[PDB]
Amino acid sequence: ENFTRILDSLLDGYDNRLRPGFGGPVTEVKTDIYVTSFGPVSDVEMEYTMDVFFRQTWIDKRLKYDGPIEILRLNNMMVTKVWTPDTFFRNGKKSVSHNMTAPNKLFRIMRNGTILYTMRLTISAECPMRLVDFPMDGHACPLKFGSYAYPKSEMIYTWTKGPEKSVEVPKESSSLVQYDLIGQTVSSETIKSITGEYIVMTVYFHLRRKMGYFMIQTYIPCIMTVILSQVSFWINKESVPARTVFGITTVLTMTTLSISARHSLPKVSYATAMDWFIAVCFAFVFSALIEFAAVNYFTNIQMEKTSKIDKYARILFPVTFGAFNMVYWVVYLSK
Amino acid sequence: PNLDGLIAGYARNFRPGIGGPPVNVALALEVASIDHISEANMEYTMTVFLHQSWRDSRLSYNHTNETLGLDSRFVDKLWLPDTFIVNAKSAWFHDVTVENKLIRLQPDGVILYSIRITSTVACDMDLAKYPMDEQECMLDLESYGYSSEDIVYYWSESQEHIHGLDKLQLAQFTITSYRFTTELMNFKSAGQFPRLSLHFHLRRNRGVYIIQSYMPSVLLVAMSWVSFWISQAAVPARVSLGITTVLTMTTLMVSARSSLPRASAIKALDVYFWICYVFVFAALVEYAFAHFNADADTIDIYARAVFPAAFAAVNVIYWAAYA
Amino acid sequence: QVQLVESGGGLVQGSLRLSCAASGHTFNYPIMGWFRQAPGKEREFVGAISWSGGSTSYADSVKDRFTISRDNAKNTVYLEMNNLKPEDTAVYYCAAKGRYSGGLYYPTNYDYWGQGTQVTV
Amino acid sequence: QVQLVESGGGLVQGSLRLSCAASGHTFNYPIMGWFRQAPGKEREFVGAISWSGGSTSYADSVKDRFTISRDNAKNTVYLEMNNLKPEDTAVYYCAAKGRYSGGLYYPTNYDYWGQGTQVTV
Amino acid sequence: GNMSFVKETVDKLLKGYDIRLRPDFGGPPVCVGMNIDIASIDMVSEVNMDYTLTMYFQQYWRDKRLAYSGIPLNLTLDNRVADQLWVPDTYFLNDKKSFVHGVTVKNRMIRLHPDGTVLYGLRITTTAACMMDLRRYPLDEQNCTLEIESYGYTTDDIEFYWRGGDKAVTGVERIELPQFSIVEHRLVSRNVVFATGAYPRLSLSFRLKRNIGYFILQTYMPSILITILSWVSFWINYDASAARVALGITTVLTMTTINTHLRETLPKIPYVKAIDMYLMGCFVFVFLALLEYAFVNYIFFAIDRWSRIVFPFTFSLFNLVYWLYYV
Amino acid sequence: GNMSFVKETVDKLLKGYDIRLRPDFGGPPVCVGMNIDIASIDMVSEVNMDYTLTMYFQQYWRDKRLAYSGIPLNLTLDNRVADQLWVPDTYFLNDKKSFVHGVTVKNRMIRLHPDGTVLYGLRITTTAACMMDLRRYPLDEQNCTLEIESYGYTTDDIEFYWRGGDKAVTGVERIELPQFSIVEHRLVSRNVVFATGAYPRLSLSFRLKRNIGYFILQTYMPSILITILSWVSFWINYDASAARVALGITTVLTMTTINTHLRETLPKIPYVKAIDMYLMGCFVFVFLALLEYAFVNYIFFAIDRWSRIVFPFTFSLFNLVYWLYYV
Amino acid sequence: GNMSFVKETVDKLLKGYDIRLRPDFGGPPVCVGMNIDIASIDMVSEVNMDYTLTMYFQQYWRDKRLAYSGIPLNLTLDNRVADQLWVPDTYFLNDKKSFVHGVTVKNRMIRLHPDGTVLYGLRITTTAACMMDLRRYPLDEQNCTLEIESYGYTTDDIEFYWRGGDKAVTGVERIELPQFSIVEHRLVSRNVVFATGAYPRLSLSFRLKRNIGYFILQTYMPSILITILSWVSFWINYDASAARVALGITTVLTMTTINTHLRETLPKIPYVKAIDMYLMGCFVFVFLALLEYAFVNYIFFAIDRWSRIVFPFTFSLFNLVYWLYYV
Ligand SMILES: *[C@@H]1O[C@H](CO)[C@@H](O[C@@H]2O[C@H](CO)[C@@H](O[C@@H]3O[C@H](CO[C@H]4O[C@H](CO)[C@@H](O)[C@H](O)[C@@H]4O)[C@@H](O)[C@H](O[C@H]4O[C@H](CO)[C@@H](O)[C@H](O)[C@@H]4O)[C@@H]3O)[C@H](O)[C@H]2NC(C)=O)[C@H](O)[C@H]1NC(C)=O
Ligand SMILES: *[C@@H]1O[C@H](CO)[C@@H](O[C@@H]2O[C@H](CO)[C@@H](O[C@@H]3O[C@H](CO[C@H]4O[C@H](CO)[C@@H](O)[C@H](O)[C@@H]4O)[C@@H](O)[C@H](O[C@H]4O[C@H](CO)[C@@H](O)[C@H](O)[C@@H]4O)[C@@H]3O)[C@H](O)[C@H]2NC(C)=O)[C@H](O)[C@H]1NC(C)=O
Ligand SMILES: *[C@@H]1O[C@H](CO)[C@@H](O)[C@H](O)[C@H]1NC(C)=O
Ligand SMILES: *[C@@H]1O[C@H](CO)[C@@H](O)[C@H](O)[C@H]1NC(C)=O
Ligand SMILES: *[C@@H]1O[C@H](CO)[C@@H](O)[C@H](O)[C@H]1NC(C)=O
Repeated sequence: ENFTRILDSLLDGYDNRLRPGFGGPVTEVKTDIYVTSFGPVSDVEMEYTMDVFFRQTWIDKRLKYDGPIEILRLNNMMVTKVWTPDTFFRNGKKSVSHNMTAPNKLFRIMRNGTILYTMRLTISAECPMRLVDFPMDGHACPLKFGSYAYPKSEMIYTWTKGPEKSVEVPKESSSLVQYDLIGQTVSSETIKSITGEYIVMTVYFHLRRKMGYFMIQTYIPCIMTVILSQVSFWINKESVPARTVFGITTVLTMTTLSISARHSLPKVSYATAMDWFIAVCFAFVFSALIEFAAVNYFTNIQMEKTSKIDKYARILFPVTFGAFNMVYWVVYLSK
Repeated sequence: PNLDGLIAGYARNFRPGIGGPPVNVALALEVASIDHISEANMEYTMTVFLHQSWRDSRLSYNHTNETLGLDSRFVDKLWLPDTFIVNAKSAWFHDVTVENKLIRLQPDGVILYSIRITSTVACDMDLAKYPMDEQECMLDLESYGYSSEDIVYYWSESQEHIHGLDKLQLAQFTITSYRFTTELMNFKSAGQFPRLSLHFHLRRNRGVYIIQSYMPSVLLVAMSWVSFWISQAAVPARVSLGITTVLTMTTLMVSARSSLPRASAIKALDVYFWICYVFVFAALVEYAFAHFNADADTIDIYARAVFPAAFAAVNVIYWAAYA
Repeated sequence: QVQLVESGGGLVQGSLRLSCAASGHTFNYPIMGWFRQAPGKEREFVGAISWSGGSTSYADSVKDRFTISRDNAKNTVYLEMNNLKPEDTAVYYCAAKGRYSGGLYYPTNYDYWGQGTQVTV
Repeated sequence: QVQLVESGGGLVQGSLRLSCAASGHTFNYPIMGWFRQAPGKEREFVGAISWSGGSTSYADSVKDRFTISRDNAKNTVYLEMNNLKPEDTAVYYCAAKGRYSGGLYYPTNYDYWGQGTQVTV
Repeated sequence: GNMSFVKETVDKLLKGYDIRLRPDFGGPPVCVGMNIDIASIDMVSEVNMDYTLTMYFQQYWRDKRLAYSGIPLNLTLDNRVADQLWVPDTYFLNDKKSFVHGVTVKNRMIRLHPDGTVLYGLRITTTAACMMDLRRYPLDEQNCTLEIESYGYTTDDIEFYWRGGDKAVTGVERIELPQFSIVEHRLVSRNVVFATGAYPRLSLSFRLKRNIGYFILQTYMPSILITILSWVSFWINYDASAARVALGITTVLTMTTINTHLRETLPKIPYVKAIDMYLMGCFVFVFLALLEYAFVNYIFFAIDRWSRIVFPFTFSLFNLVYWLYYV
Repeated sequence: GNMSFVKETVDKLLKGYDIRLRPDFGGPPVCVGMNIDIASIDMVSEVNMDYTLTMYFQQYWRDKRLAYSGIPLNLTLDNRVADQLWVPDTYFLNDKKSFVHGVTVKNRMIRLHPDGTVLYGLRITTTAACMMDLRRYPLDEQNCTLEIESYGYTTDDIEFYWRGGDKAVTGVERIELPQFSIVEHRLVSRNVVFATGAYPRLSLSFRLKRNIGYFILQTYMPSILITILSWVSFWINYDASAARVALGITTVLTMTTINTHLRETLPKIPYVKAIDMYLMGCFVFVFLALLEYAFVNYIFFAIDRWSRIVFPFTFSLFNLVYWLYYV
Repeated sequence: GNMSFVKETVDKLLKGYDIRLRPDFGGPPVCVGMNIDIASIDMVSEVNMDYTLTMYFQQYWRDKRLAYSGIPLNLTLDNRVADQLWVPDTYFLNDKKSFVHGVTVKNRMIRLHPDGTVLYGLRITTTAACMMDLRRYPLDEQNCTLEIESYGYTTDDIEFYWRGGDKAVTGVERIELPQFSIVEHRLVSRNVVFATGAYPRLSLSFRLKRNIGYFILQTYMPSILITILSWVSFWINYDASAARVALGITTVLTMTTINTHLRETLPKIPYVKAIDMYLMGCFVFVFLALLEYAFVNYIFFAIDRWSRIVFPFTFSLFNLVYWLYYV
């Protein structure tokens, strides 16, 4: 019982319901986060998933021991017998602590009393988004955590390393599909509530969306549909049934594309950048049918006592649509 | 020390003053967020910081005049009110990293108990004016087993300040008003149970979402009007234009209620589709009437003016009814 | 509310075909059972058939002798009593079982009892 | 219900191709195994192949000597016995294993045994 | 009032109490009274053939081991005391998935009475099976039951009854299903025999009547409008081959999309429903309208006038027969 | 009747009882008898290749440590006693997700007998894997099994048998799957060898026969009607280019939408099913009908009359061969 | 055989046993051997970039505190003893969601050996991440791994090895994925360094080869048939404006619906896949066929004959280049 005696002595006369230095100096907890996998970001639900190695480090003089070995790497369930910080994620709507084959907890007692306590968590945190520039937009999903019960006068949170090395996000850890993690910034803030005043640590992940999927899923079919409608201008005016079908089908196709674009996209009051592109493309498609109707209406008057409108439409429509594309892309890609 | 002494001899199964007057429990709510508001399921998900305050003379301590900040471990030792959400389809606690519970034990015996809970709450929604409709949802809180003779609830004075409903930002709804109500006349079969209810009114945002809903229907009506300027000689041209506007309108009506599989009620959106369907169907009948009599050009001339005017007139009536 | 009328019993020395015609709310009562009560003895399970699927079960005594099946058009079940024996001398009854009404074998689980053809051999 | 007929054994001094032709409910028995029983000795695992996928496994003795594969058209498995040795002198049997019937290596897990070609070298 | 006195009394009640033994073990069965207060029926699923019920489930019985004297009150105890008491082993035989609500505490009540009567209440949400007869769908009436039984105790040991008879179940007026009206509820009591013995059973059933209105609007009306659309062809000149063939195709194909879509909302039943019969009738009308033109086209290279009267007249007859048979 | 006497007897049974040791530890294996009472098969999923079963699962064995004298009754005990007893480590080797029902209590039974026989019952819902051969779908017959095994005890320590032989499984008549009929069930017993040793196995299998009716209505009939529709073209004048080309396109494209939709309801199997073969035949017919017009158009700027007979005749032959091969 | 003797021995083993301390605490690392028996791979998801594995996971180590004498048997103990023993803190670093099966008991085994070797077995279902390279989809080959690591013990305290080397993982032949074949599996062992120290790692990987057959039938063949359909236009008279324009539109629009549908089955990747390249080629062909008519129409108010040869020839070339590059 060389080490069993030591552990029993440490736990003897130890109350896990009282923080270290209870009633005296503030308990300082050093926290660092290692992101194992930054999970997919759900635009519709405005949430993101993330798996981290949440490490906490504090000093508890009640667990000071003298012995040969410097670090006591103990079992994961030694945690329940000792005091641990009550850290919760304020913006985390759902979180799971893994339990596969063992509770994924690390517990080490250093000789001088320093405690290293880490756990593996899967965090689903709310991420408010402004989709005005969608899909050519970017978001900063935060992660706020702090003490649920102990106020700032009893416990404070500090980054273990510097404000740059505390959060580690390897490139391989990025599981994003349509987003790119440009960088991460951390900060510490203080909030006030009726229960008390608490220190809040915030981690911001800057995500830049990749528009490659939306370019081919929505923009390319919309552009080609507008080009398809303009083909009817070159068709002779005598082929009334042929040009009529051209306008009808292109209008129906734009209706399907407009619905499909907003299918996965969450419903918001404001108009996204892609909404403007579809609306303008719909106007060109609809105006193409109106042009043929004008051609047919006027040629009947001429017939009742090789068309100028067709000649104008063959040139004006491609130029105006081409001009719109130059204006549309430059405005949004510059932001 | 004295913390163990308070637990020593403490009776967990009994409320403070079991045979005496009922325990007053102050109740406060801090709505963190409201999300997943679904009309099809008639439910919404809400995360709140629920605070409960009551006095327990068994835990009164006089060794120090400082409040004791305790963690969730001490929660299981003490008696707690059996407050439950009446209209909660499902609810659960946040236990990461630990259980989000705190106990503040004042020397006089006042206990502060706060928990962070996420609950899916049923909310019956009237879709008569959908989508130009406003819905009222409620959050009912009540003691499950203790009647008015044992536990009496009341909103705390701080509830007016830390409700947090103003800071909420919803994707599709706007919280126009909120109200905290107390009902002492629940009178269940077991007995009389005080009930605290939070009423908030949600107004659906009117914008591109509404425009997109009515955009294809209005355009299809305009598509049928194109056939009027088309000559009656081109029979396949006008017939093809007439049928496509009717069939696509039929598909829209089917797809409109597909998003709400069990919404058997009448929605204002459904009414608008029927109005659109009548006009697009009449346009095809208008050509058929003109084509049958041409075995007249005046019919098209009237149609070029009557249909745009009639559709404008019915829209004014339609939009005036739903405001 | 089910009504059961059975016929085709009588006296023989041989193959026989008892029939059992159902009418009414047969959906709530998906199982039809054949019982038989000898004079003095308790009412005894013979076999049962599901209306939907024809999942069949027999008592050992009549296993590989009697055969039950049905036709949903007429709402009729028949006990084809082949290879008869002087032990097979009883009032044969038809009965309907509710969906959640317990084990096949137990006549108290059954609600709607036919009249009961006496058969002697 | 599977039938297995094996052929192409015989006596040689060398490359050989045993074949194993299956017929019947092969879906329920996705794995075919090759065993061999020397005189006196216990029946011994040689290798096994999944019908679907061709996931293969070999005993050490024959690893990088024998090669198994199949063709689903004919429902045939073949043991290509290259680089033969006087240790490789046994009645080679073919057998089928059920989906949930246990480890590949154990002949008692197998249900449908071919006749067994004697091979001596 | 004296909490030490009440604590002493309750401690004495639970001293040497054996949770393993039912009240009156080895004696006459314990009579357990049951009453239900319905909170909601959240969902009814044809595809899964089940429904979701929320209720307050209460059990009444006498346990003479818990009788106490000298306190003229009913003791409401913290719900955690339930873990130290015997309770019946009641289960729902036709349930698929159920749970006791757990926020902010387990939705459970224990009330003791001086004579040893125990009142045990639970708030339960259950998804329970309900086999539906969809032959008349959507003009159908369904019977959905909840079967309540003792799991392990036979009628030698436990007995159930509806406490209050026909008033044992409250809150039926609260049920607000858009697609159904509750016509009736009934309470039944019987014994059910299994190989392991005879068990007490209580059954609660409801009669559900489907509201037609949604289906008129969603499926019936589009099909009627497509069928009428098909008739427009007969007023078009027979030389307008493209126009008249287009009408035939579009109506025929629209009726196929409506049919296939509908049956994807429902379970894969092998029989024909009422709605299937209607759609098949409508399909035949619109298909014959196109075939009528093929016949006209066939001989021209009269029939239309005869079609203008016979088709609307036949469709009216078809609808009359259909809606009389099923309504 | 004397509850203190029964309490004493049971307390004595459990005094010094070691849950860690099986009955007859170190001796001959304990024989465990099994009986299943099937409650329902809720779902069968082709896409997930699994099915969901609800059953009452009972285990019978003798534990001489629990033998009691002087009480001529079988003791039904509260289900919580199960936590103080040894029970077999039975599991379902091909299960995907299972749970014991928990409302209002854990659906569990313990009945002791004077000779030390323990009856242990559970109500279980299991989703279990079932690999399906869809080559003949939807004219297919499937074999779905439930494999029951001891997890850690070898046949040196535990043995399984079907208690009652062929009557060990009841309630097969209760299974009501709309899309399937249960043709047969079988009970098997064998030993299964792994690297860790030989383990006892019990297997319950069912033969499921798919009901064709839904598929006739949902896929077969629309495809037949589209193919017939394609033939209308041959009765239309060859100058009606728009009309006849429209018929060709619409039927061809409708057959593509039907095909692609169908296979989205099914797993991503790499082989051709029976239904795929039918749809491919129907596609070829309607495609050739359009190509027939292209040929007519090609030479006019006879064939139709030959098409009016050969196409319906070939489609009848095609259907005859198909339905004979597969039915 | 003597159960009191075995009970005494085991009680002595666990008397004063400290679960908090690993075997040989403070000394050389404990060597833990690991074997896997694969039961199934249930699902592979491109959208979620993960797969679901079921396996029997076994751990082998020596704990000298559990050594026992005078019993020449291996003791199989009830799985509940695991809660009184030290076990390794093994976890799956790339798992998303995992559980130990719990019916009818926790699927867990403990076998002790006289020398103090502990055999600890678990039946686990894990959903594990697998980042896929979909650039060649659906002609792609994927590498999916399972990373096994010690959570809290460094290589100073614990060491892992594959017990049996290349035979440590069994059951690869059982994997039956319709859409994939398992080409190969590999076993790796290494140490991984983090800020908290160096940790032992074991890695199991599989090479998955997608079966083309489903994709040929579902996407490739419809696109080929639409492209061929587009060519019919060139055999139609140039005066048939409605007919030829209809062919152009319908084929172009069908190719858009096929494209957009396909990419809704897959994750929102920003790069072009192999299947995207094919569909884009097919789109260009059918679009040019319609534009060809616009050109013919443009000048008539020759080209068709040149189109009848050049278009099929170019499509054959396109297919040849494509299928050579990717197969
Ligand atoms: C949905 O469908 C279910 C069936 O699946 C219906 O449930 C049936 O309901 C009827 C009543 O409407 C039940 O009939 C009654 O059964 C009672 C129980 O009898 C059993 O137990 C007693 C001992 O307690 C035995 O003696 C007896 O043989 C039975 O084994 C009877 O006590 C009732 O009798 C009373 O009413 C009848 C008239 O109906 C009188 O003649 C009697 O004198 C007496 O007053 C009655 O017979 C039937 O048992 C239920 N079936 C099942 C399987 O539970 C639901 O009603 C239905 N729901 C709706 C809304 O329609
Ligand atoms: C679905 O598919 C499964 C297979 O995947 C089928 O299961 C098979 O069922 C058959 C019976 O129909 C089983 O065959 C029988 O196996 C028994 C077990 O034998 C093993 O164990 C004994 C020791 O206990 C060993 O001696 C023996 O070598 C085996 O290792 C045998 O005892 C049976 O023999 C009896 O019947 C045969 C005739 O069939 C007689 O000749 C014998 O004398 C004796 O009376 C029999 O051979 C087979 O093992 C099962 N396979 C698996 C993998 O379990 C299902 O039946 C099928 N479901 C449906 C509905 O078709
Ligand atoms: C106690 O509760 C009652 C009823 O809600 C309320 O009227 C009263 O003001 C409360 N007392 C205090 C001190 O808050
Ligand atoms: C309360 O009961 C206890 C225990 O019987 C007794 O000692 C005490 O005197 C009582 N107090 C009062 C005020 O009745
Ligand atoms: C079994 O072991 C116990 C304890 O050592 C001993 O008292 C008893 O005599 C033994 N019995 C036999 C039959 O060996």
